[PDB]
Amino acid sequence: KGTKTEKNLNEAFAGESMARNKYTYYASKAKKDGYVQISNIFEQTANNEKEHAKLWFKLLHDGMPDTVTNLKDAAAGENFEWTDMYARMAKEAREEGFDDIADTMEGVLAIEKTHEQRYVALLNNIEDGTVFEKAEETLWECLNCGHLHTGKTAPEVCPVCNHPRSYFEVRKENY
Amino acid sequence: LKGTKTEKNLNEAFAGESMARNKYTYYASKAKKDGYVQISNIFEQTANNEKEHAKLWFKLLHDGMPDTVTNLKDAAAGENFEWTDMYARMAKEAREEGFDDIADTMEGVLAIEKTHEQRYVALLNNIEDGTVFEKAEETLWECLNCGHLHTGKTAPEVCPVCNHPRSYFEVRKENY
Amino acid sequence: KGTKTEKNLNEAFAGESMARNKYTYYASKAKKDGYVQISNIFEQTANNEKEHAKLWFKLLHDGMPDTVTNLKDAAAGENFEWTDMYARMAKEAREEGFDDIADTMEGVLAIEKTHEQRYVALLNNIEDGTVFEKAEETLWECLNCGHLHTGKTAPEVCPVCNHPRSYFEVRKENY
Amino acid sequence: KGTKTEKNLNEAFAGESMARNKYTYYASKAKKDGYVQISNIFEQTANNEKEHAKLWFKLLHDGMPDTVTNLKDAAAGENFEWTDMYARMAKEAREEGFDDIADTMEGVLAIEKTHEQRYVALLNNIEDGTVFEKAEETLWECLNCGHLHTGKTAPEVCPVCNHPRSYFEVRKENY
Ligand SMILES: [Fe+3]
Ligand SMILES: [Fe+3]
Ligand SMILES: [Fe+3]
Ligand SMILES: [Fe+3]
Ligand SMILES: [Fe+3]
Ligand SMILES: [Fe+3]
Ligand SMILES: [Fe+3]
Ligand SMILES: [Fe+3]
Ligand SMILES: [Fe+3]
Ligand SMILES: [Fe+3]
Ligand SMILES: [Fe+3]
Ligand SMILES: [Fe+3]
Ligand SMILES: [O]
Ligand SMILES: [O]
Ligand SMILES: [O]
Repeated sequence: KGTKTEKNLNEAFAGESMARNKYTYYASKAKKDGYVQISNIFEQTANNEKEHAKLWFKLLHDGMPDTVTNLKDAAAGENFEWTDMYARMAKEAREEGFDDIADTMEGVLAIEKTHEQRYVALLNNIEDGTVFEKAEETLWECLNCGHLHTGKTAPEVCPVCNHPRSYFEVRKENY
Repeated sequence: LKGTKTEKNLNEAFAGESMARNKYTYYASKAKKDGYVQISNIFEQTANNEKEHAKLWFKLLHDGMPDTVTNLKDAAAGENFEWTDMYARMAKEAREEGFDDIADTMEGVLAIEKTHEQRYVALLNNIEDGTVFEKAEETLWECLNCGHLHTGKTAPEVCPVCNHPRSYFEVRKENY
Repeated sequence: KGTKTEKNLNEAFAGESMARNKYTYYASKAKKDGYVQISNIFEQTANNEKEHAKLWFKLLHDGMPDTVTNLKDAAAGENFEWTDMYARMAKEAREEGFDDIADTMEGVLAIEKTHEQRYVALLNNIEDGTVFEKAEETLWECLNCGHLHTGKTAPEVCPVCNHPRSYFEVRKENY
Repeated sequence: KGTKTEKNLNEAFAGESMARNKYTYYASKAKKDGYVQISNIFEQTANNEKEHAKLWFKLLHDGMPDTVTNLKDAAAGENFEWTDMYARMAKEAREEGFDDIADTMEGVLAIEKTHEQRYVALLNNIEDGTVFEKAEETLWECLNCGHLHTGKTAPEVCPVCNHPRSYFEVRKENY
């Protein structure tokens, strides 16, 4: 929009998200310190700030975009994390003596790249129509009840809990 | 540490990562409504990952995790800056440009942050005065774990029902 | 009304509910024992048993009754708890020298008594029509964004987050 | 053992477990019906019932057993579900003409089978010492921060967020 409110909403979206994080950590510390009600108040306040940022976020994007656009924005944001920000952050820390901090910025840098690879893989499934369909028969699992359906395609409706198509994912047994 | 560009950078990555946590929460929400439960769970999974990344930079800027007595003080000052300065400037900045409803929302949020500080200073007052688990007045206490009710000036040392300590006791009110 | 399936359905709801409680304690014990993945497996299994019990519950109740019917049912089973079951269970524990746990059963008995009073008070609020209306000017709180409103009635729509009247409650400030 | 209190606590574990599931369903319906606070109060009461049933559970089981016993007890429970419990109701519902809900009991029966052999797979990982240590080069994921580590054994402490091995699991990428 090129308007001062546009930059204000960006500054308002930040900080409001920083307040959410700060109050989530304070809730965990207050519980360890022996204050359960204070912990709940920190977390109810953390949820209040979560909803304030949603107002500014929905104004900067004219509502809430669809999952295809959301995956495209997240993949571009995570790519910026490990190619620009966390990279440049590590060099400036090493030029000042913060070796240890620089090594931490790079372990987090390696994680954001795995976030983009995951995000691009999910976006490719929507564009290729392979979200609920495989080129070879697989094992599907229902996130609602756990019903297993072997098939080249996912069921339209789960035959147990009657939940729709969205609740089916490729079952993994990583143990 | 302080005065360096690393602080600028250490403070910056705290943002963005905190900003990424909310997007992925909104993105996870929009995913269920679009018909993608796994993509919803993956978005939320990534959000909590970014939640812990920001904790690393937050503890570096605060020399670890401060105690609760300081946490309530910093939270009170953080919300004080919100309603006396931050959201007050954008209220008039948005009104002098035509967005009357955007400033009205910012003014409504400004009043909410004011109640956030008043709530925080009252909780910090209860710790510094020693009135978090004891009143000079006979009050009705409730155990947040099991629901045991206890009448008296002091909260029970241990809940006699579920054997939970004094922390799970708050001052009970019924608001309906 | 008198089929073995009705008992089977009634009995299946009990067993699935016990397993949901069993796996929530197992998840906490595993997370303390040093197994986050095993703790996570215990958690989603309990959610599966929660959905299995939901299938049998909706059959015995012919769908899902509304909140007014659910409140009358919640207050009924709660009255049966502290006037019949836990009272009979306590006197039988004392007849076997189990005085330590008979005091616990009576401690839980008093809690279920308070839960009945909470449930009747809410149902009375729906009947008389004082959920979002009060005879005095009260202070309303938006459970989504935190907006505070003064007056006899809650706002039809929150003027901050634009959420309906359903998110409003009397502010307690219990500290 | 052999006393009426054994049967009473075991009847108290049920019902208390059934009330938590009932109040969980009532909370979801209350939010749809337009009563967020009532939905919160239903949810708050459901957590109270969970801790009441926890008291009766730890009395019957003499405290909280180890994860080894918890996996053995849980696997022995799901086997009962599909070899005896649901196997009986499935044929009892068909003799009375309830074919619509007999297919659901058979579908749930197959799920409890997968629950059993998934529990024994975790148990075998503890008995063989193969929870965090594999004879093959595996890819591990930190369930707290998302750090990836390829290795035969999980990293004693995560080198990014400094969390213990508990938060480490085998990564399977089911998409
Ligand atoms: Fe805010
Ligand atoms: Fe990121
Ligand atoms: Fe299902
Ligand atoms: Fe990150
Ligand atoms: Fe704030
Ligand atoms: Fe208690
Ligand atoms: Fe089940
Ligand atoms: Fe009860
Ligand atoms: Fe609101
Ligand atoms: Fe109870
Ligand atoms: Fe089961
Ligand atoms: Fe980690
Ligand atoms: O905030
Ligand atoms: O179950
Ligand atoms: O109960």
